[PDB]
Amino acid sequence: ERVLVAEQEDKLSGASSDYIRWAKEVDGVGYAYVVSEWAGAGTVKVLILDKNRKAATQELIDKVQEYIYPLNISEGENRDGKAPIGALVTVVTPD
Amino acid sequence: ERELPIPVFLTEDEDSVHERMLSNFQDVSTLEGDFIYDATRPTAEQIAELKQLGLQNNLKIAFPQTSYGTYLEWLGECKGVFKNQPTKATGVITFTGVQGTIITKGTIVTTIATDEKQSIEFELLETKTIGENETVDIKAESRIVGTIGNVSKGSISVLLGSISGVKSITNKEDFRGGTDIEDEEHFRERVLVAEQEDKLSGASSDYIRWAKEVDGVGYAYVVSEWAGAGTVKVLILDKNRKAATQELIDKVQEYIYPLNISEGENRDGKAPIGALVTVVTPDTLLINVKASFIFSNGFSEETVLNNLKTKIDKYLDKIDLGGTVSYNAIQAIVGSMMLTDEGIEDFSNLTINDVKENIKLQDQVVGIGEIVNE
Amino acid sequence: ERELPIPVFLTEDEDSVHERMLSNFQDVSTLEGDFIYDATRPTAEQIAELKQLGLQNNLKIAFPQTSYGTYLEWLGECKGVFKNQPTKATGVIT
Amino acid sequence: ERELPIPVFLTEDEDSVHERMLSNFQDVSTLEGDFIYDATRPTAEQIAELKQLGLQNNLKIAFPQTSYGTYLEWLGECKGVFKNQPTKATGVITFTGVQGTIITKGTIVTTIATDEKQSIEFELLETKTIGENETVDIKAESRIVGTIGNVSKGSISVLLGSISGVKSITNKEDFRGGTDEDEEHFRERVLVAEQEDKLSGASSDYIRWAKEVDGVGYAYVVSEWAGAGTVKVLILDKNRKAATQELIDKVQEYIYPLNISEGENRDGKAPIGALVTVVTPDTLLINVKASFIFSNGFSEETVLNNLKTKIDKYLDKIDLGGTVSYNAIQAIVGSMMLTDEGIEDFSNLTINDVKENIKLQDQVVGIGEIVNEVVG
Amino acid sequence: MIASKKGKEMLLTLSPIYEQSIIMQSLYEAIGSEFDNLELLDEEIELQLFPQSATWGLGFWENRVGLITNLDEDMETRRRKVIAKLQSKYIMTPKRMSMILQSYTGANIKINENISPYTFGVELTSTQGFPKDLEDLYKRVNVIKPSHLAVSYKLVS
Amino acid sequence: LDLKGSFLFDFEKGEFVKNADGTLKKCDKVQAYKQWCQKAILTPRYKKAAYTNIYGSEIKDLIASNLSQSAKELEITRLIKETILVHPYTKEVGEFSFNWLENSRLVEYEFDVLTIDDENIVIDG
Amino acid sequence: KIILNGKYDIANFNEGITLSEAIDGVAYKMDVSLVEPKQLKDINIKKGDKIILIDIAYESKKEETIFDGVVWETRRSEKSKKLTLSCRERTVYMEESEEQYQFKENTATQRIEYYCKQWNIPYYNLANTGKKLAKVIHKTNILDMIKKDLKETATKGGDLFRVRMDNKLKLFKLGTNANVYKLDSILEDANFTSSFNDAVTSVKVLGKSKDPIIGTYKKDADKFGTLQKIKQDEKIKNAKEAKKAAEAMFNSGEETISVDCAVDINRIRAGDKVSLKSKEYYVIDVTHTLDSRPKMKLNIGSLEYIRRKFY
Repeated sequence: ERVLVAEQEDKLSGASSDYIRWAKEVDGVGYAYVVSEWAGAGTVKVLILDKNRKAATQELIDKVQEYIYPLNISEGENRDGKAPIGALVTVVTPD
Repeated sequence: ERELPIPVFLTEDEDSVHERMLSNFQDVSTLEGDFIYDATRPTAEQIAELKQLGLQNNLKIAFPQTSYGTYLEWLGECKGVFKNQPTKATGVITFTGVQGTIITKGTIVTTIATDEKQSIEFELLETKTIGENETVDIKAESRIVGTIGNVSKGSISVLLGSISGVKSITNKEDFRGGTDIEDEEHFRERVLVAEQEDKLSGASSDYIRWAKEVDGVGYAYVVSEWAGAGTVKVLILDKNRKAATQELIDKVQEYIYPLNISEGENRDGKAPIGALVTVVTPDTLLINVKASFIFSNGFSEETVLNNLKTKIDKYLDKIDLGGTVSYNAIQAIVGSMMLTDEGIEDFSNLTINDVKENIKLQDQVVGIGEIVNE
Repeated sequence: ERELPIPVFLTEDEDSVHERMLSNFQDVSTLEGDFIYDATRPTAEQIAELKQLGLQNNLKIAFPQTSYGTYLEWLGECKGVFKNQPTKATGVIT
Repeated sequence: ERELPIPVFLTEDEDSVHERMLSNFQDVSTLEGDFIYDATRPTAEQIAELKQLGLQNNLKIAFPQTSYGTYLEWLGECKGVFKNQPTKATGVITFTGVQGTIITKGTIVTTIATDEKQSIEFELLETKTIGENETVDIKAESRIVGTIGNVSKGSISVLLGSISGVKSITNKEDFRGGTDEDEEHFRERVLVAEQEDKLSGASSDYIRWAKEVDGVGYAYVVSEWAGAGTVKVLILDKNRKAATQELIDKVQEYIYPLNISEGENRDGKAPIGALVTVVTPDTLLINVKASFIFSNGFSEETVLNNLKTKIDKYLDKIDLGGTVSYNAIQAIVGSMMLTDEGIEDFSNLTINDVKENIKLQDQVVGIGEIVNEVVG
Repeated sequence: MIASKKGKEMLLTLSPIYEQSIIMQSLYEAIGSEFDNLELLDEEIELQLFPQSATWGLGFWENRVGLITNLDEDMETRRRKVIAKLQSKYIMTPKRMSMILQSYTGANIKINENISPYTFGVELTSTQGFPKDLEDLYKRVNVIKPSHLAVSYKLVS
Repeated sequence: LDLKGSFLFDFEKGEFVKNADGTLKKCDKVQAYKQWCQKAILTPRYKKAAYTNIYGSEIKDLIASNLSQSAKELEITRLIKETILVHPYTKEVGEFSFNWLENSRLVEYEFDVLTIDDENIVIDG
Repeated sequence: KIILNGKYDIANFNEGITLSEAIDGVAYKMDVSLVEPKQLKDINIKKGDKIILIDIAYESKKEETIFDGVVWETRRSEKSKKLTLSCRERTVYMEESEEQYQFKENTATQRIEYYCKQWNIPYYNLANTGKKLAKVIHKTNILDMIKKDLKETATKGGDLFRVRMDNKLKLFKLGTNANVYKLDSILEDANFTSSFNDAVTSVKVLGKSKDPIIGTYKKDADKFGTLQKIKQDEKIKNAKEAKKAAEAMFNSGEETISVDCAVDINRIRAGDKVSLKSKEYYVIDVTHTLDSRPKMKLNIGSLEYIRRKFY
């Protein structure tokens, strides 16, 4: 089933729409918003609201972060997240 | 279409297998009609038949090149391609009858049957009443999905179940849609394209794909980090491989990388975030081929010249931005017109831009020039 | 797992193959237990067995919709998908 | 064999004949066992037997569609067709024994007769002596015509008599000279020989005769190529190539046999006085010379072999007396450049050191040698 | 006596009269040889259905993926090229890019995620070293990388 | 009916009899029938996978059985009769005789009767 | 073996079942006889209950629904508590519901679809009978209308079609059964009957409607004699229609076999193509009787006689 699921044709560039879709794919994410080059160097912010429009919890933030952009990669590892190479991504929630 | 170059040992002749079997026997007659020959020959027949029809077929249907049935569909699924299903035909029926007559959904109206043709059935999609004009327009679809449902105007003129008050019916416009099942050859072509195409995202090839997705442009070229890291140049041309209009450049820009900005939709184009994409029309060298063309019977000189021009134009896609135009390759194309019997019998004195040497592009694209017959 | 369609040739009957083999004989007797039958029948039986088992297994492992084991692992490697590997149980002992 | 229709009279029933005989009697009793019945019934029975057997056999042998044996042979002789006669098996037999022993012609040696099988008799065709070496070889022939004989290698082991000093007689190789003709095959030969016309040996007739021989694709004729009514027969095989020497000999023997002895005459399709010879056109070899430059890591031999195959495929399209398109061969070479199949560049493209379309004349064209110039 | 395994099995499947029959023994020896060859051919066919064990079917696989078929090249190099071509159809995340390049080269790779604004670093490691020519790796990286990014390289033994 | 012949197989030697030409010695319909009868008698049932359940006998399995002497005689008669009678050419098989020569070592006879051994009525109207 | 009813399983009460059908019959008929003690009396089987008989099919030896209909009538004896049913599939509803419809020129399949759509009858994908029928006005039962247009479709060269219900209405062509069973192996007794009872050697068409179409198309006049009929139908409004109607009427008289089988072939039905000896015949009628020993009786005939009589 994993092999047969990996059959997407396009919409893989990590645009604002692509990042919004990736954030929505994670359970618990109600709404998602993106800031392009919030810190320059192609950085991407991901402002997320939970299902009830509230501030996303830290656990949900970590889940979305790992889904889109893992941070625990070791020396002999590379990111498997949805973010392509060179796209620095961080997940944020509003105050 | 592509054929599988199967090894020879896997395609042995029946006689070869029979001879290899007969080689073992030493002290027995092996002539036709004898026990040994007549008993081994059916076995050789069966071995050859199994080898060919079993092993060759089983090997070749496993690949997209020589797969026909559900195996081709499964391979296309494995590489993310789905066969195009047939579709209904659709249109509108102009009823005619007494006002107040109620025509209901699900009613069937058909074309005129004949001794030759079965009537093509159409089902109304709506319930309506005849208006003050003693007419009413009701949508309908062909019950049978396919190109047969795309009948002409004025042909749907027979009501199946008599309804009191309906005087006559007709279709003002030809019914449209009605796609049939996609042919195996087109599905194989699309599956092979998906197989051989990289289908990356963010790379130059997908940028060219996004450019081609926009109408107007025929061809496009891309330069990575043209102005340092983070910069992209998209270089587009029209259907004729000539300079693209500024409106077309703006179209491709807004498709890939809108220069205008908004708080939520920063650019929201096909390009990745962080890119700096510039859409322009390139410098375009024009390559004109001049030769003594001799044309075959039944073919027009201008049509053959235009076809050769289009083929050379297709070859220009293989020529990269700043690449080298090959005199030998253009000779190959011109003579491939002859090898394919495409209206050229002989050619000579072949020159490109009045020279017989390969031409290096100085970081310009190459546009298709005129093909001149001496 | 999707059910595998099989070509008609790969599911041929043993008796049909033997009849096809024996169709060419018209002078010598082809009765069961006869020498022609002795020469021909085991060939037909082996043909049917191989054609029904080995070729159908090849067809099954060809595609990811029906492959299994190392074959399915390789077909995952075609599009760069790896199956999650196991780990040893860990903890503390007093 | 066609089923024979029979007249109703020849298949009359015995009881019907007896009833016809007895119809005229009305005063004397005609009961079974009566004297009138005694006089009449055997006549009717003999009439029925003769009428059903002898006359129907005569009708059967009358026509070639149902005749047999000597009758069918005679009906073949009506239109001059003879059935092939059998031949005695022939070969060589090795002998071993005392050197002083002498073996004469006409000596009889046979196979090993058993309960299951009878002995096949053979006769020696030569007289020899064992004086020089202990082993000698003698030609021999079967005394019985037909496929009987043609025995295996060591079948011959028995000598009917006893010759002084002979240690062993063993045949070395199987005999091959034996042959039997089938009645139905001869009948088919008789019924095939029924052509009405188109037998004059014109150009069309010779072309048809050449085409009748298997392996002949196309045939052409030259009238009086050497004068005196001589005829040439230029033939192409099924694939437009030059006909092989074996095929040439087959067509020659079919149309115009050359191995006729003193007591023989030509049975070929060529009529009397028409001298016929079978010829094939020459196969031109197109050697390609160019300064090939190959891609990175590509084997020159493999790429040149692929180009050779492609050019040979193109040349197979060309017929006898066709035109070899040099300008087309340029694009044949350049197709690999377009597809990037190893060839990086080429120059000085020539065919046998020619840069123009060559016209074949009494020639077919085949692939020559692909040579890289490697010009310094 | 029969030498082929399948020949012996097929002979034993018949009536026991053929213990001394040289004729039937030779016949079923030949038939068993044919069936042994067919079984080996079937196993070989099972190899051809995949790109990893493609063998002479690697030509079919290369024709499928559009790569240039060249027999003189190393079989392992052709396998690596085919695998890298096949794996290029999804997001260019560091894991996917690293495994694609590793499969193509066959040497271990770690993508650095370079500090500079729009560059990504690639570091190679091979215990057996490398040849002096590795340009095709750079060609594939340029073709496969995102358009707006640059690239840098370093190699280690 | 159209039964056909076969090739001889000398069971004494266990090899096909071949003429001097090398071809196997063809035999008549009745000869092939007798060869088939002997082969079927010698072929055990259910054990040689090349054959169906119809072909073969079970005489060898009867040796290890515990049935009495007369019971074994009846079993032998039944087995031989059933094995032979499957052939279409067979009309009747019988007239079985037994001779327990030693204490427990047996010799038995039987007669096989062909379809051609039948007797035909002579009459016509 | 299994009699579902609505909820229960009354296979534990039935003395016997008899599945009977005719080629021109109203419906597939199942007549199941039961004993009615307190247990069966409690559930109170009424007319209109839905019976489904399930038994091991002959083809694959799997339990399959061989009958799916409704109880059309219940008859209860009181002295002996034997409840007897006579089940019918839902084509019996069509044979009782009268309705008037006016039809233009069209095919039988379209008319059947119109009937099902009007009366909300589920139906599978109906086979295209192909033949084009003349305009008519009908008044008889819905099954009567369907049979009439199918008869007019058999005339004009169309194939012989028969309508059977099952769960959803099916248009069953006669010679299209999956398995052509051979009854000679289980032939308890057969009755080969031949006759000139319904032989038609000639037909003199006298068209009541214009294209003045009149003709005679005698087919075997020399052999059986001029056994002549007169076809005077308004629906024949064409010369080719007249010729095809004539050709769809000639036959050598009644030629049927009253076959009795010692084993019940479970899936046989009216119109199926079945073999006896080398020949092949179409089932005019079948009467299974699933007593303690399954049994079957068949009446089969040639295509020509069936077309002449039932069409």
